[PDB]
Amino acid sequence: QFAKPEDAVKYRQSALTLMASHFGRMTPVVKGQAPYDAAQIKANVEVLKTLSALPWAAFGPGTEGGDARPEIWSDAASFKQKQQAFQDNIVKLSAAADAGDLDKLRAAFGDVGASCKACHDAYEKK
Amino acid sequence: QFAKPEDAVKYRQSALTLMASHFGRMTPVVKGQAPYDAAQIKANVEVLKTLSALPWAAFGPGTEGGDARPEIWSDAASFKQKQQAFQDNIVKLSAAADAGDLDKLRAAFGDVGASCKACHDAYEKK
Ligand code: HEC
Ligand code: HEC
Repeated sequence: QFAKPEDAVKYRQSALTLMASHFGRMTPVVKGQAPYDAAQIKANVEVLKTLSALPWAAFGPGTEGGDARPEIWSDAASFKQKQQAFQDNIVKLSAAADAGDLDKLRAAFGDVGASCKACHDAYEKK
Repeated sequence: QFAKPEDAVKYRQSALTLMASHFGRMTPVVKGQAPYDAAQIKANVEVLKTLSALPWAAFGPGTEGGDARPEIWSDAASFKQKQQAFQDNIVKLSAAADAGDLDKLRAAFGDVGASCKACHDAYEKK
């Protein structure tokens, strides 16, 4: 869906920005600094689930650029392992949200955050 | 969810960028230049539906900036009419996609596009 590589870059950056806001806005809730409304969090995690699937297809062949380390295309299977582990971690977060359990949410949120950081450390340029 | 107004601006711009890619990538299909796969379009419209709901809450009080004309906050009810007409037009697009009908999709796509342009002309800075 991208006319030029720059268009894929701008898409993925926007998806990651949004996806990120939907993750990070839950931090006060997971810390107990804001109240826990199970329905509010369930709805937000549903948005995060949809967003979380979007970036990867905008790292297609020929889409090099932004802060994407070149190692993303040359090691495709591995990049794919990091992405699929992250979304599996998002499935767990959904399960915790859908069940309405703050303890399970906290644990699942932590796991997701670790997956974000793992991909960051390997595949995002300094 | 925004620490500073600039954070709301960056969110809404990213949401509009994404939302826009998901709309515009269907243009070749609606024109017949690309093939029509009903399931592909149904799935894409579902993503568009989710995205289409996201920008508006990032035009909250105190979030002035970007290319948002000042007229967005001083005329709140009206801004709201433009937003709600656009999402009603997105409901119709979903119905056309979910039914699997290229003629209804084309008409509904046109209606959505007109709603984008209407808000643009009134509320987006040159
Ligand atoms: C690899 C499988 C990733 C996972 C999982 C997550 N992110 Fe990431 N992110 C990744 C790359 C390769 C990049 C660079 C993209 C580019 O082309 O520039 C990024 C970037 C971000 C950004 C910055 C986006 C921008 O506006 O330029 C943010 C805010 C970000 N990533 C956040 C983030 C979060 C919160 C994640 C888990 C919820 C996460 N990312 C996962 C690669 C990967
Ligand atoms: C008002 C109810 C709007 C509707 C409906 C749509 N858009 Fe719009 N858009 C609107 C504003 C006020 C702005 C400016 C936001 C800012 O603070 O800068 C925009 C901006 C865009 C952009 C640019 C985003 C960027 O990266 O800076 C795009 C690509 C865009 N809008 C596209 C678009 C499409 C395709 C729409 C219908 C599917 C649509 N917008 C509707 C206001 C409104």
